[PDB]
Formats: sequence, structure tokens, C-alpha cells
Amino acid sequence: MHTAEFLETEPTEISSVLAGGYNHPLLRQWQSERQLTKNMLIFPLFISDNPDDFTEIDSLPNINRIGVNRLKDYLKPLVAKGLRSVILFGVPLIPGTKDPVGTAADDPAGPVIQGIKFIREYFPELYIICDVCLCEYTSHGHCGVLYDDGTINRERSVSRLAAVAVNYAKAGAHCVAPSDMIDGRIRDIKRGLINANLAHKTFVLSYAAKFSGNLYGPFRDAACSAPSNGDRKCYQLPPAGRGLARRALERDMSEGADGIIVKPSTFYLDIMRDASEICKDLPICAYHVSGEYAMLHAAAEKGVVDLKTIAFESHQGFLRAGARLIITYLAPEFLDWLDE
Amino acid sequence: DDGTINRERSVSRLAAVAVNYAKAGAHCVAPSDMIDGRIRDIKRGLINANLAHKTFVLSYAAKFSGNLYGPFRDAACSAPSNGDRKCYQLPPAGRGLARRALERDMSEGADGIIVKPSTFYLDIMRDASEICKDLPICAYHVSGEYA
Amino acid sequence: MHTAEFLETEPTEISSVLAGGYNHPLLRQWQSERQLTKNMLIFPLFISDNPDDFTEIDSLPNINRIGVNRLKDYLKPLVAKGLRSVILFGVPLIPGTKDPVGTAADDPAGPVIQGIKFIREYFPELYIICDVCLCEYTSHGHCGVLYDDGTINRERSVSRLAAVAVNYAKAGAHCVAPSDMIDGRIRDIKRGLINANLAHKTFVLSYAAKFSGNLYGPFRDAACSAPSNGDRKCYQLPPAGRGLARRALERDMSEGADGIIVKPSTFYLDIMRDASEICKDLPICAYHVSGEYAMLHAAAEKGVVDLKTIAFESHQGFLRAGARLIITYLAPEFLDWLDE
Amino acid sequence: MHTAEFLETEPTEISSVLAGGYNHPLLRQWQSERQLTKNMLIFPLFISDNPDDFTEIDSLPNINRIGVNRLKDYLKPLVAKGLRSVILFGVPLIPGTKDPVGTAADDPAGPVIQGIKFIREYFPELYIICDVCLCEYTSHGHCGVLYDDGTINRERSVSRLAAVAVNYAKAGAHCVAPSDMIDGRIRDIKRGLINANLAHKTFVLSYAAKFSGNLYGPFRDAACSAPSNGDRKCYQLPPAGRGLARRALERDMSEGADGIIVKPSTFYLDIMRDASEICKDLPICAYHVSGEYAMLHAAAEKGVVDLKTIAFESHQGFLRAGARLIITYLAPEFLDWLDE
Ligand SMILES: *[C@@](O)(CCC(=O)O)[C@@H](C)N
Ligand SMILES: *[C@@](O)(CCC(=O)O)[C@@H](C)N
Ligand SMILES: *[C@@](O)(CCC(=O)O)[C@@H](C)N
Ligand SMILES: *[C@@](O)(CCC(=O)O)[C@@H](C)N
Ligand SMILES: [Zn+2]
Ligand SMILES: [Zn+2]
Ligand SMILES: [Zn+2]
Repeated sequence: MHTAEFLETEPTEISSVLAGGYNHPLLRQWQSERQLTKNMLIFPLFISDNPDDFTEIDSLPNINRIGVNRLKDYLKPLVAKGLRSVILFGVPLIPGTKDPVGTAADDPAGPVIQGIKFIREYFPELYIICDVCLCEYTSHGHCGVLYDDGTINRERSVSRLAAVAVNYAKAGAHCVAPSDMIDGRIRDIKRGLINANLAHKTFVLSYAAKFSGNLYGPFRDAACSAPSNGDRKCYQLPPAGRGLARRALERDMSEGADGIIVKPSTFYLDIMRDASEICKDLPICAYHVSGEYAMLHAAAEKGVVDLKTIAFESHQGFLRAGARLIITYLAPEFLDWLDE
Repeated sequence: DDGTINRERSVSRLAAVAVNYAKAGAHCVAPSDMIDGRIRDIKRGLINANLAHKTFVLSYAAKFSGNLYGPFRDAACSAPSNGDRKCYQLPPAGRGLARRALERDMSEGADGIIVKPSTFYLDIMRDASEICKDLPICAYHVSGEYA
Repeated sequence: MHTAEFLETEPTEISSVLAGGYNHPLLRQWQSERQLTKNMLIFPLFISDNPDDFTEIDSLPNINRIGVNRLKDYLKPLVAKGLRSVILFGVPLIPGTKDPVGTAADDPAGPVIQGIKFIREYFPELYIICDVCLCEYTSHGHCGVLYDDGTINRERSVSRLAAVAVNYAKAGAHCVAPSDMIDGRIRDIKRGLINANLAHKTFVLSYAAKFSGNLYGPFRDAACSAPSNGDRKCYQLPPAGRGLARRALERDMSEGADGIIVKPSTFYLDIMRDASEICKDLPICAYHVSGEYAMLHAAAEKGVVDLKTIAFESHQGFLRAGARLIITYLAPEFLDWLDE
Repeated sequence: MHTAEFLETEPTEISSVLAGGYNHPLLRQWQSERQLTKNMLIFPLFISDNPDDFTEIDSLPNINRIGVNRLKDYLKPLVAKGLRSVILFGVPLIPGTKDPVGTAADDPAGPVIQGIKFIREYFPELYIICDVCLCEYTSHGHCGVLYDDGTINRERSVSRLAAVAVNYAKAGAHCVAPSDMIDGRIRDIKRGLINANLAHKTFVLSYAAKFSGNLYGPFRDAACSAPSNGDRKCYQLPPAGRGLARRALERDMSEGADGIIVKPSTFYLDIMRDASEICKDLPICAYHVSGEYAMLHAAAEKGVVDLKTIAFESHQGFLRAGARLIITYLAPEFLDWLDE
């Protein structure tokens, strides 16, 4: 007969015994270095220039493009359940709005500044963040102003972006979040705010480590921000580029960033850990991007995972890796779940 | 009897299984049990069997409990029973426990380490790259991640 | 009888046992922190101003000086086997070309810019690096512009070098690699590229740690770059000068270097290890120099070592010490060997 | 006309200027963190069991196999010129001496103990180091005692090696240098010396980082130590194995090593730099091995380098990388050169 063999063993070494720390549900909470709370949540809003818009974005489940006259009814139950912050994206659909220099980016009649004004009046306690970039406003769809050869013009781009950021601040945004990745734009935006007497009021939340890759699919359908001729791989960081990311984090801190965003999130958790050392004195924010979010939904609907469960797992993952803030399309679900 | 794991009897049984696989010809043994101190016992086992100089010990040092093992439970028909794996698999928030587990398994004889799952635990790979800088680090792209 | 004595021993300590990690051929691969691949290879080309040149360089085995009308037939099998990058050196032999300010360094009719133009057209996927210096173009053979007392004039040298580098970039080089070692030249080259709207397109690969010594013998016969009155020991680093090397690495990083070269290679592996910490976020490149290469051939032909074997040993040595790139005269051999 | 272009430059930054530190011959000495002196030199001796031997070793230039009755005349001019230390290797050529357990390794009639006795009497101020291994004494040529399957038996090997080391110490060696690389042998040798009341008198100089590779060619002809069936790659470290080397250094320190050797030397300078941190409180020794030495001679005779020059360059390289001791076949040349 084959029988169960047991080797002769030595007495347990105290150094081997970890189990005393996680044998009860409360202990698995004690073991967290940071717990998820409501105020860590930042919810994106896609504001249409059709004020009566409330259009579902196919590829981004449960998320709509919304006009200003639909915003009160949408935000009311969210703020009531504890929402503290939103990040605005403009989606102007009126024709002849987009041009090579992203003129409409800071149009006082455009959806972002209209959205700032509405929110400041109707939800005066909500903290408003605005994405700062030109890609939703350029005819070529790229994030900066281009030379003739289709490459980005750094100087003209950062000049245009500094203006957009300051103008959002002038209109009432509390926070500007430059997502363009163009070399040195944080310096120029910070100087811009200083010259406008707004730097002591305006948090600069840099997307310091934003990577190029396959996880932005459905975003390109909600904000109608698709490039044109070439790719984003010359300013967005290459996925293998840890050294570039570490240098970008150091740079943006140096140039005035009050906080930093790592994007995407789950697939870049090691870069959050890198940022937690490089940017240890600053808030670090995870951006759970469109492709990551849609991936979770796809897997959940296929029976691979449980949506709430894997929501909690991934979002606790951000906190473990060093983030203390989360931009996420699941904020409405969490405002309910964190009650329970 | 109370359905909790018996450490001493478990590591004794696991050391035997590992040595017997090595005896049969495996080049490498990869203990996935997460039970406290099993690497020490497996390494001593191999030493006593004159196989430690031939057998790579690839510890699953940082293996987390969670929602990503669904389809594995259908390919290897390895489903628990009464209770969960959360008392030996690490809690997903447990970075401190993971760092201590990495240090422990290195100390106890691991030639290499596995972090599992992978994508959702990339920060723990980065932690391991410092703690276990002189050892090979292995990522396990698990069933739920793949699916 | 003298008999074999065996001392009484204690049971094996687990801490003593390393052998489980390297007892199989695959494990000796697992133990490498970086494996050699084709794309890490950079092959030097010595371009003649006689367009029909294909002259073997005596002291540098299997390496020729080549004119442009011979380049297609030479590069074709190499690119076909996976060559990704070349580094160009100009060897103008027409008389009355060399002068005290290295005027011909950026002659649009000279071999480097002619070689850039040819390569950009015939091998549009090849990544082109150009050595930047004046020594192959000066009548005195030194790397910079000189004062009357034969010492290098820093200001005039860096001004001239910045121009040469920008002009190579203007002509099409993807990468400029300043090999002059003159204090502060990286700053001036980077500013030059910025002013020319080329810094976002041009990798700056500094020879940051280039040492004076006995290993450049045969180079002086392939590029006809011999000094004159004095030696290179006042700008090339002294071989014992670790402190100077560490400061040079930090300096060039600060001044804009995208990557760094350590030269020579094998005899300076400790400096690669130093650079891997100081320049941890940048690519580090090893230059397997003429004397090192010829030394390997000499020893192999004498039966001391096996050429392929010691090729692999030395080049894996670079990777172990922290390099991720290699400039080597054995690139053609490796493009075959890495297949096997 | 193509004219020499000079870009507009900014005033020199003080941070760019390194040149003030190395513009004079004395400064290039000031820049060394460690200068080469005579007492750092350790010269290998290959002692024959034919007492009248003085046989040149073909592949190892200017080096002989020597019997005891030839040692006085050979060592006299060397000690007179400042030689402080030797490392002994036994080459027994009498038939029927080698056996599977290396019985003759510590034969009181064998060349090592005869050489210790002679040196202790005729050169009482010379510091004597003995290589400790079994490979020059085993019939299979491997460094330890083997299982039947030709693999090394750790326990029996370390037991045999501890005995050999203690017996050399008993005979008069000041220092034992275990070159076997078998897991845990330093612990056993140290315990051996402790039990023999010799640990307070006996320096343990571990070959802690000894790599497998192509640089031991001519050694295999001077000490007639060739393996048999299989290779040394299961105990000697793989050339890519930095992690294993770092762990071996830490291990041997822990187990009692008073000093450590890195071998080979030039091709492993990065590992010397690693050892200088891990083993910062211990003497580090470079072993300029047979293949490295013969490589220098081959290149020098081919005109690639100058022998004295490249001797100084490579040996200063060891000191730069952190060694303070050198085992070298060029010790006789240096005892003359360091005068000049
Ligand atoms: C980002 O790439 C979009 C986020 C997403 O895809 O969900 C920039 C445009 N903020
Ligand atoms: C692991 O949890 C299974 C891997 C997978 O789910 O793919 C252990 C059982 N090796
Ligand atoms: C270098 O010193 C030459 C390389 C070699 O000798 O092979 C400079 C001139 N790039
Ligand atoms: C070493 O490998 C030999 C040195 C040399 O080859 O010169 C051991 C046997 N000490
Ligand atoms: Zn954009
Ligand atoms: Zn030069
Ligand atoms: Zn040996």
C-alpha cells in the first residue's frame, strides 16, 4: 500500500509564525496600512455642450455624457451619499468647435466652465477638479499643439495649456489636473497660477506617470478624443518605462505638483509603489481607467469574477500600493457599498 | 478537528511530498500551501535526502487570498470545504505580512520566489525585488487574471 | 600510512546551501538579471570620404573603413540578421580637410552626413547614432579647440561641439554621442538641440565615463585620430579616478543625457556598477573598445581562450555590471550566435 | 564655403568643471583612493614533488613548477626586492598519488607541507598562504569528494577540506584559502581551526566569489588539475550570477572568513565593487588568473598593448574596484616596477 509519509520535523521556529496576525476578520482590517473611505473617491463627469444631454456611453457601462440642465438630478443622490469630489471632462459636440490650437478648451460658453459655474452654485461644497488637456478640443485629436510634421510643439503647447489651466481656476475650479504629459507643462502651469494670484488656492494634480497602452478604448467613445496620424507613444510613457516614470514623478514634484496621478492603475501598481517613495510627502492618486473598468465588467458578466468583490480587491490594491486617492467610474457603487 | 490547519503535521506531510517529487525526478519544487515554516522543513527534507544541491526551491512566498482563482477550481478540482483560505493565504491588504513572508522564505532556504496573483499584486513584486534582490522572482498569471 | 582524515562535522546549515539555484543549464539562465538580445547591440561604422572604399583596418580584425557606395552591400546581411543600430565615425582622408577648429566635422559633403543620408534612405528602420567629437577632424588630432599653449579651450570647444551635434541631428541622426569629455559639453549640446526644435527627437548618449589608457591602440589606425603634443590625460579620466567618474556621471545626467556610455568596458566594469546606481533611471551602454576587442582576438589566436566563449563571457559581464546596451565590433558574430 | 559654426553659449556653470582636479601628474595620483604598494602583492608558487624540479609551464609565461631544493635560489631575489607573501599550490607528479578522496592533499611528505616547512625555516618573515582544495589530488580532478553519480558530496567534501586546512595550519601555514566553492566549507574550516587551537593564528581567506568560465586554461597545465566527466559549473558560480555571488560573499563572511578573494579579476571588477560594500570591514583580494595573465602577454606580444602599461592599468583597476590585495603572476615584475 502507498501510505502517507510524514518527515521528522524540528520544533517550530518563532520566526516562521505569521498566522497570529490574520486569523480573524477584524485582523484582516488591522493589517491594512490604509482603509478605503468615501472622501478618497473622485468621480469623472463627461459634460456635453448639449445642455439637455444624458447619453449612455456604450463602451463605458452605466456612465453617461451629461449636459448642465441634467446635472442637478444626477449629482443630487451622489452628494447625498457622500461624494466629495468630481473631475470634469468636456465633450463639445457642436460642429466647427475643434481647431488646431484647441481654442474651445477654455471657452467660457463651453461645457467645462459651464459645469464649473453650475457646480459652484448648486453644490458649493463639492471639490471640483478639471482635466487639463487639448485632445478633446483639437481637430487632430492630439494632446498638444503640433509642428507641421505632426510632432508636438512643446513651447506652444505648454503656453496654451497654462492658459487653459489658469482659466479653469479663474472660473472656479479648485484643482487642475494636466493629463497631456508634455515636457515641463507643470512648471508653466504653476507659474501661470502664481502670476494670476491663484496658486495659493489651486491644487495642481499632475498626471505625472501616464502610460501609453491598450486600456483607454472606451474613453475614446465617451469624450470623443481620438488621435490622428501617429500615436500617443511619443509623450505617453512606454509601458516598460519605469526609469522614465521615476524621472517624470521627480520632475513634476520639482515643478510644483501638489499631488500626482498614476494612470492606468491596476496594471501599474508597481509604479504607485515607486511614487510612494519618490513622492512620499504628496497625495498619490490612482486612475482606474476606462479599459480597466470595462474589463472588470466584462469578466463579471462572463462569470469569471464577482463585480463587487473584484471592485474591492482592485481598489484596496491601489491603497496597498501607496495611493490615498482614487479616480473611479465605480464611485457610485462604492458610495453605497462603504455604508454596508 | 476544529477544521483549522495543523501546522506541524502539515509541514511534515508537505516536506515528504516535496522530497518524493524530487526523488522521482522533479528539478524544482514549488510549495503553494502558505503554511507557516514549510520552506524550512522542505529544505531540511531535501538536505537529509541528499537532493538539496539538485533541487530548486521555488516558494510561493506571497500568495494572496481573493477573487482571481475561479477557473482554477474547475481545472484541478481543488475546492475547499467549510471555512475559506483566508487564514493562510494572505489578505489582499496585507503588505506587511507579504514583506515578512518574503523575508521568512528566503531565510528558510528558498532559491526563488513566486508572487501570486500577478497583475493585481505588481506592487508586491516591486517590494520583493528589494527584499529578494539576489533571488529570481516569478510572477504567476493566475486563472482568473487569464480568463 | 598517511590516510585521508575527515573532521567531525555538524549538520548542514540551510544558510550555507546555495547550490539548489544553479544545478541545471536553464537555472544558469534564470540567475541572469539581464539576458543578451540582438536589439542591445550597436555596431560601429568607419565611413571614408572615398565613396568606393572598403579597406581592412590592419589592427582591428575583420573591420573595414567603408565608403558610401559600399555600404548597402555591407549592411544588407547585417540588418537582415537583426541589426538595430549603428554608430558612425567619420574618417576623411582627402588632404587639406583637417584644420584647428574641425571645420569638416559637420561638412554636409563629409562622410558622416553622407552616411546619415544614405542610411536614412536605404535602411529607414536602422537607428543612427553619431559619435560627436573634433579629433578626427582637427589638424592637431585633439578632441577640442586649443588655446595657444596647446591646452583645450573649454568655451570654444563646447560651442563648436554643440554645433556639430545639432547639425548631425538636422541631417537625420537619431542620436548624438559626445566622446570629447570636455567639461559641460552636454549642457551646451542639449540647449543646442532645444533651440533647434530637435531635443524631443534626439537621444543624447553621453560618453560620461571615458578613461585614458592603453586600450585604444587600433582605433588610432581605423579613424586616423592621433593626438599631437601632450596626451589625452587632461580630459579623459585617469584610470584610478573613480571619484571623478562618479561626478562625471552625475554631471552629464544633470545636463541632459538620456543615456550614458562607460568606456572602456571589461577593464572598467566596477564603473558600470557605480553608474547603475547613480544613473539608475537611464540606459547604460558599454563600449567594447578597439584594444579590448583586439586583445580577445590575440588571446584566442594564441590558444589562451576560445573566441566565441570569451566573447559571451565578456559581453554577459557588461550586462551583469548594469549595462543594457553594448557598442561592439563583435556585433556581426553575435547576430549569428544569438540565433543558435 | 562650408565654415566652422559655433553656437551661442552661456557662461560656464561651476558644477560642470571637473578639470581642476586632474591636470597634473601628481593629481592623477591624488585621485586614486588606493595606491599600489609592494606589500599588497601575493605571488603563487607551484611546488613539485620532484625536489629538483624547475620546469617552465608552457602556457603560463615566465612561471615554473619548482621543487623544494630549487626554492631558496628562486625566492631569494624576490624577498630581497620586497616580496611579503606567497600562495602555495601542490603539483604531485609521482604516480599512484591521486585517489578519490584526495588523500595526498595533506601528506606531510607532499610538496605543500614540505614547502611550508622549507619556507618557515629559510624565509621566516615570509607570510605563507596555502590554497585549500582537493582537485590537484583527486583522481577525477574535481574539487570535492563525489557521490557515485559524479556529483559532489557536500558533507564528506567539507569534512575532508576542513582536515586539509587544519593540517596545513598545523604544519605552519599562516593562512588557508579554500578555493573549492562547496556550500558551507568556511564554517567547517573555521570550526576545525577553533577545535585545533589555531583560529587565533590562522587567517581564513575565502575564495568567496569564484566564477566558472574560460579564463583558467593555462592553470590546468601548471597544476595538472583537470576535471573529468561533467564541468565545474555546478559549484563555480555562473558568470551571470551576481545574486549568487552576493549571497556567497555574505555567507562566507558569516561563517568566519577574515578576507575574501574575487576570481577571476578584470572580467569581474563589478563583483569586487559589490564585495566592497557587502564585505566592507574585510580585506578584499583580486586573483589575476592564468587566462587573464596569458591574455595580457598574448596581446602585448601582438602589439595591441604595452605589457607594463596594461599591467599597471589592470592592477590599478583592482584597487579602484575595492581590492586591497592582489594575487598575481606579475608580482616579480611589480617588485621591480614599484621601485621606479
Ligand atoms: C485619460 O487617458 C482618460 C481616462 C480613461 O480612459 O478613463 C486622460 C484623457 N485623462
Ligand atoms: C494557485 O492558487 C493556482 C493558480 C491558478 O489559479 O491559476 C495554486 C493552487 N498553485
Ligand atoms: C573612442 O575612444 C574610440 C573607441 C575605440 O577605440 O574602439 C572614441 C573616439 N569614440
Ligand atoms: C584557481 O581556479 C586557479 C588560479 C589560476 O588559474 O591562475 C584555483 C584552482 N585556485
Ligand atoms: Zn489629452
Ligand atoms: Zn575625440
Ligand atoms: Zn579545486
